[PDB]
Amino acid sequence: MLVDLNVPWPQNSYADKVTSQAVNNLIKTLSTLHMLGYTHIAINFTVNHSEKFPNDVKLLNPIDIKRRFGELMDRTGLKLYSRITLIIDDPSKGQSLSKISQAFDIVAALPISEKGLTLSTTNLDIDLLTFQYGSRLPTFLKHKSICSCVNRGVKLEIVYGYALRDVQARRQFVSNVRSVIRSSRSRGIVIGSGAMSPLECRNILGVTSLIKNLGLPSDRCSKAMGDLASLVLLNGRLRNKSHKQTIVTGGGSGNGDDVVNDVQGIDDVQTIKVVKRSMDAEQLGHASKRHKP
Amino acid sequence: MLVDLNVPWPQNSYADKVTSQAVNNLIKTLSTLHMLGYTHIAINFTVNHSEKFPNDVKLLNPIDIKRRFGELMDRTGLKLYSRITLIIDDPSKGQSLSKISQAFDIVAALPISEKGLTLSTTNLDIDLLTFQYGSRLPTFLKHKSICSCVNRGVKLEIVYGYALRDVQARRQFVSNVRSVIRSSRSRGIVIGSGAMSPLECRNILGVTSLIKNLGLPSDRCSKAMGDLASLVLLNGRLRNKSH
Amino acid sequence: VRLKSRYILFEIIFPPTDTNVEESVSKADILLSHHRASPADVSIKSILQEIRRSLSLNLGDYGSAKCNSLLQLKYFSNKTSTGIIRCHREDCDLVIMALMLMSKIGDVDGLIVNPVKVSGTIKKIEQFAMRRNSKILNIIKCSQSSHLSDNDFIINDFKKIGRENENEN
Amino acid sequence: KTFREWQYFKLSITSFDQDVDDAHAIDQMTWRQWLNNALKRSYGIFGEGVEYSFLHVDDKLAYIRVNHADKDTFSSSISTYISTDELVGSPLTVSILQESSSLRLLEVTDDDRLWLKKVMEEEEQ
Amino acid sequence: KQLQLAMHNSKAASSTRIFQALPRKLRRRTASHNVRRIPKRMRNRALREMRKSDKAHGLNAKQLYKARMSIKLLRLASKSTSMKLSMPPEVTSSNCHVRQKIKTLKRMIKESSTANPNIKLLNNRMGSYDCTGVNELAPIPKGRVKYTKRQKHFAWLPTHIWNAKRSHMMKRWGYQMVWAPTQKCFKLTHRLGGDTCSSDGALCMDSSYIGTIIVKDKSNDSEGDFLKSIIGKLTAERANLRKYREGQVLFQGLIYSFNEENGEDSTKPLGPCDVFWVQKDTAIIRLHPSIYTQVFNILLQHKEKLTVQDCRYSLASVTLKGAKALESLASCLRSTEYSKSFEQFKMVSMITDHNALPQRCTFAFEAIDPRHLAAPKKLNDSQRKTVNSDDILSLHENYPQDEINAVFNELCDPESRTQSYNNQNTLKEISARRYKLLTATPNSINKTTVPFKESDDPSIPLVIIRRLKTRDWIVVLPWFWLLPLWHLLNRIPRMYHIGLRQFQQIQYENKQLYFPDDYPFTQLGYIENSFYKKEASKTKWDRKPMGKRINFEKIKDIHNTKLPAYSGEIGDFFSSDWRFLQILRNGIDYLQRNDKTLELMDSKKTGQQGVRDINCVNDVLEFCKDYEAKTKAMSLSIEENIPVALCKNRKCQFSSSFSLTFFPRCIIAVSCTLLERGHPKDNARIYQVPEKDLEHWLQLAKGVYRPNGRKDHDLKIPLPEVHDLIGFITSGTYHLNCGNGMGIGFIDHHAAIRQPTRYVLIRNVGTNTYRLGEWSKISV
RNA sequence: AAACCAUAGUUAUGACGAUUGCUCUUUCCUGGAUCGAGUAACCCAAUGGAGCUUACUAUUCUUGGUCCAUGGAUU
RNA sequence: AGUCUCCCACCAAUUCGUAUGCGGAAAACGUAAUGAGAUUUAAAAAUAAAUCAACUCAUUAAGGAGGAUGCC
Repeated sequence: MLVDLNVPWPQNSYADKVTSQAVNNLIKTLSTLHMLGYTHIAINFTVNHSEKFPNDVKLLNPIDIKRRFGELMDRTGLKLYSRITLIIDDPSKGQSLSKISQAFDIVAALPISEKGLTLSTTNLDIDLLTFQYGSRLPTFLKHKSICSCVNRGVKLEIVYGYALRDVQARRQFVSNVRSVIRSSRSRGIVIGSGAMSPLECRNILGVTSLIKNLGLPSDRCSKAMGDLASLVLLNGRLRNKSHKQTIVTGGGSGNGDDVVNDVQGIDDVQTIKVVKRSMDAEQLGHASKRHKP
Repeated sequence: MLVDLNVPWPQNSYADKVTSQAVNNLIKTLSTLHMLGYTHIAINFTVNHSEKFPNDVKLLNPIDIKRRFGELMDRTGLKLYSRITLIIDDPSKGQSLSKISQAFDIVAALPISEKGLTLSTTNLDIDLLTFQYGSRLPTFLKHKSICSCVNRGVKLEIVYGYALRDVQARRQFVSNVRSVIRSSRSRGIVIGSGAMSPLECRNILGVTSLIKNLGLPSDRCSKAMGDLASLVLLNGRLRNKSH
Repeated sequence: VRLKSRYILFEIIFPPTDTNVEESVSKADILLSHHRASPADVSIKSILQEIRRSLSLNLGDYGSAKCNSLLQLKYFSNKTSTGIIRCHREDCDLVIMALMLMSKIGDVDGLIVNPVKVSGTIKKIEQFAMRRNSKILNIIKCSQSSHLSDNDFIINDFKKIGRENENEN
Repeated sequence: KTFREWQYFKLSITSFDQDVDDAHAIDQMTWRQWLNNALKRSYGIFGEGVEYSFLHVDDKLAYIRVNHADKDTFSSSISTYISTDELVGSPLTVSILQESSSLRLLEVTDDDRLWLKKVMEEEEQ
Repeated sequence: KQLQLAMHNSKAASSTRIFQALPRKLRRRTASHNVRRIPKRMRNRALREMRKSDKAHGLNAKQLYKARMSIKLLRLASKSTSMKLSMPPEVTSSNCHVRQKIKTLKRMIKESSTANPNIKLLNNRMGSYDCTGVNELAPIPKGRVKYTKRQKHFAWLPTHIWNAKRSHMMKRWGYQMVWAPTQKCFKLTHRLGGDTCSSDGALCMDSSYIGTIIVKDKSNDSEGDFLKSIIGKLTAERANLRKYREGQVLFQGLIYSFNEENGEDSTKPLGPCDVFWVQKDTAIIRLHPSIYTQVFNILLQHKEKLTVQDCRYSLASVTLKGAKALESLASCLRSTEYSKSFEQFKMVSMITDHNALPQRCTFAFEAIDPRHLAAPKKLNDSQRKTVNSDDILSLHENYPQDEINAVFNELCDPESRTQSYNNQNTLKEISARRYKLLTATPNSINKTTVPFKESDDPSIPLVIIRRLKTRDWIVVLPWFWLLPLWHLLNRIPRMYHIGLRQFQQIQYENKQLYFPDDYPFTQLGYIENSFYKKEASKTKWDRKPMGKRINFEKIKDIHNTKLPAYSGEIGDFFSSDWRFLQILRNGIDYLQRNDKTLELMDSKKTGQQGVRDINCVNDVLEFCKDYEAKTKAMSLSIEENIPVALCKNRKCQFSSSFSLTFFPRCIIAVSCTLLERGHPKDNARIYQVPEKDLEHWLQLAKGVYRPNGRKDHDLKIPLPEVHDLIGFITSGTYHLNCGNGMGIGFIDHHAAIRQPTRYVLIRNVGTNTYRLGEWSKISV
């Protein structure tokens, strides 16, 4: 496939509401990304761990994909997922990842301290680990504590939206990216695009050009926003649709029928799938020995 | 050894003589080049190929290498040579180079226009070719013109001097050097140095990188100031058997 | 794995480039004249600032950011202008380009920055510097009686730069 | 065994609005200031010597040929430059529609490709 | 614990001294901190033995072993601390005192089988005796019961339990010998055991594996004269001459196997030999183990007239190499009386360059138990330092003949060296004797070495000989005495022990051969070449995935013009194939029977009474291809295609008997040095230099320079035909004594005697690069 | 005052060119000639050796087997 | 590559004097035959748990002589 894992939802925190112009800009850039050839699109959210989440569990995500972007999915046939990223600065601050991981589909944490880096690599349920590439990374990246979290269900993300914004941030971007590929041995990495407008978007032939210049080869950079991000989506989606990756609430055969490929068919409010009873006990047990589909 | 073979001689034509301050500057810059590591050096000379060459067989090379610089060929081991840079613009005006062959060791050519450039590679007696990297080379030069001469015993030259004077000349130099490298498929390239002052000279182990990060393979950067520059000098000296 | 490095040993030559001097010609005098000390207006900060200036002009953002990630000035002496700089292995040529295309350090003018050797370990450039100083001292004490160079621009310096600032293991 | 000299592109985009896009870009002298500005912002004076040739510019679908050894430079800079109020108030951009190394692919109902085909072959001269 | 005493101690030094880290050959790593663990099989038996509760009253058939091993189990599990069986089993919780002391030890074993005869205990409290077989072979010496069980097929040397902890072992020829130590020693071996002058140490090798045969006549007349015939037949007429018998100088040469007993007879070389004559009717022979038996039984064909003792289990030897060798050996040897042969040994142990000494330097005397010294000690030699070349000439006239013979004859008699053990001391009683030196009567000496008794202590006969060809020292000693000496000899601060590979390297550097690997004209060298190395190489070759190894039959431009027989390389890929050399050279010679001009191939004449015509050289190559893999890979045949150079002259030769494998082709042994780049490995090929391009190779030898000033290397290398193959290289590596690559090998004899020059071309196996070289003969 | 000693020896193993193999493959006549792509992943010495325990080769370098596993043809 | 074992001084006997299915100087070492078990167990988590394979455990001194089962 072709997948983009980051499109910033315009909002500071749970404090202020969103103006309509930002939403129209989001629609325009979403249509542009579709025009470039992207099938599955994420939508990020940036909150800090040191702030209260609302008590009422229903309002833990205001994206509301099913009824904000219905017509765009009708025409373009796009698939939209929600996502959350949490700022981690100091542990022993409460607000565990129990309920916030319930409403969302992907949970990620970016650390900005030594304690944050220690906490967010061995003893968390996250699936994406990201840094802030427009500043100074908190620690020299140890060669052992990063390669020993890839073997769990965690991956690293590179956002190139910082390489097209200003002049001073480019140096930090280059240095931090070189450090990350050097320390992580370049095994599990995915690429997003924090574009704030249609001008900043790039296609598959114009995202590999930048990254190939910072050390990463071409085939790996193609696999970056390929099946790897699909596996990230799979881990994100197998957390509220199954117990321990053993009993999913999914559907049957036929192309585009999975737990990630099917978004409209599954009633997420009740997590059930009512389907036509077309397969019974008194029918021949083979593919072609029975002919009726 | 190291060979640098584009040190200019302060004289414009056959009329004027050399002053005192010019030779005083030349001696200082020669000493500096000797310090930086170079051992063999050649001295350039520019004419226009359309002027009245002295009729007598002497005083056509006013370098006077054996009286001047006699105290530098000893007390330090560097050796010196002589060359002339003819400028070719017209396909005529005679003065065939059978005359000045005996009075020099290296004969070069500096074509300016298309007719001159196609004449130079057609039939002359030069053993080296050079361009004006300062600005405005006649562009779109292709393998067709250069293949015939480089297949025979001819070499191309880079100067890198114009990269040190001003930014405006630097940009044109870096633009034209890429064209001349890619047109010849990295064959028969040597490096000189246009040192108009005892400040515009440089070492070796960096200029090789300056040519390597422009397109030349690292295997050829180590033979510019080396085997090829030695072979051209060897042939030029062995030409002296005319007598 | 472990990150590689390269160390560059750079000198500063102050050529006379002035008319009406008519110097003598001998291997001793040329070296003794070109190798005068630095006027002490240059510092450890001036060289770094100037080498950063010469990169973001002769190269762009992607040329001034692949070198500025790791570029530190370790040792520099004024009695003899030798200094040592450190950089990544794969991005050392760009620093050399910065070196040549840069003259007129700060306000001081008319000088040449000369990289003389590049090596991986730090233990070996020390031996190279010691051998270089020994070679210079030998060549300055052989042209004639040594004390005809009595001005002592450099003679008392090579011995006394032994390990005073070179204890950076 | 083999040698490659040129690399051919197919690149075209402008500001993603069409209300201002009616002010059509001039043929070449705006597709030449933009590229130089990009190759100067990204790489310095050394990023000026990239020699590129325009082959059959169009309304917007410009075609370019570049040296083999500058593919690293060119494609790295054109993809990271975004102008501002240069020729019009709307910033511009480029998207690389296609890349090739033979000039034998992706052309629709054209006569210009008859040139650049056989008369300008290597000719062994 | 006050630092004031530390300051007082350092007052015997500088203010703040600095100490170096240890040299890397004297460092060790920390082992575990918990006590050792027992095997489970020794735990279960002991547990079940203690848990068990307690018709001539013996009735002990096969139960004697059960009792005699239950006693050991009880003792072990009652003594050792590592034994952690369970909680109940204890010394007193179960009857251990009552058992095996008043139940088993005497009531059961003693009362069933009476002690067998031969209750002659020993003259020692350490098992030490002689194992010699008069006119017959001898078995393994008895010793510890556990470790004599593993020597059913491969014996042990006296020092095996010591070497096994510090080396890599192998198993060949009935011995478990030592191959190489466990550190890299390529350069140290050269500069401590080579012919350099930078030696400040020595190399000692335990060469006990070399047998020893003491043959002697029995006519009772000292003139003998029949052993002379046997020794002159056994080798060439060399080791029975005035130089070797009367002057009794050591001999080193080649030993044959005569069989003259009925009409037609011949001889076939076997290998090296060391023959030493004594009193004109006694001989000592030293042989490599492989050829030990074959010659021995030959002498047994005349034991009616001689007598032989297979004393290889009763005499041991050690070989010493280096400059400071005798200096180190002399630091661990003293005498009983005053003897001139120790005065000479004391004087000559101060040479440091043993090549100056004359042909003969035999020493022989009687030493004391070397365990008295407790530390190696110099010979107070620093006093005398004016040795000149005039006292050396005295060593050729002041030779103690009788004093050597008398001490020597205490080695060729089993009962004499049996008396040599008359009272061998245990370690504790020597310790007590040394302790008794703290209350001596002089009271102003403070001696450390124990005194020596006049008659209540043994005297060890000892012989030292010098080998000139190998340039080393033999020391010959009784077997069971070797271990006490060898323990001191390795406490010298700069003494190193070497294996067998280092011996090969040392003898390679000095331009000399090596019997196992480098004798392709002997019945066992041929086997080691074409049957033992080849399997070891092919087994690791064909057991790699294809493409991750060198392809042998797909190589381009090997020869100037290609014959379609062999697609790629010539001959076997894994060994120096001599059968192909014989067939190819013989066919090339026959192709010039009367048509001088050879010819390579005629384009498709035909395919093939089983006709095999001899028209083209491709036919010879396909004949060689046919003869292999279809005539000797499915059947057996033995022939020696490789003789050695003979003093006589039998060079030339010639539809009845024209086979290409019937006549041996003579060769010679050479050493080739490379004038330019190169690094000849094993099995590389040696070509003659073609008459064409001789000028080009001569010019390359003189030197061709680039305009720069260096040497010119990248030119057009011309190539020779396939019928220019004349030799092989059997050992080659970088030669440190000259700084350039060098190889040793063999070349066809008729090739060298027709060269107009002295150059050859060398190319490895699996490569097409031809390097130049020059060869010089080796007198072997 | 040392004992300092390695055919990689101290956190060095660099920058490039020219041929031949191997795997796949476009057209053909350990078979031969052509058209075009790959030669990876896991990783790196620090006094040495003998063992064991772990990591890897997803039409993305390669080689060999077994299956009372599944689908087809034999019969 | 490692949170792991053994060796790199000797012992005629307060030092593993240990003939123990076979190899080994030794090893948290290798391998052969017969046989049996998996929180209901000698034991693992609350390797296996249809068959074969895998995990773990129990038993088995060498040589030589005598008689017989099977085939020449």
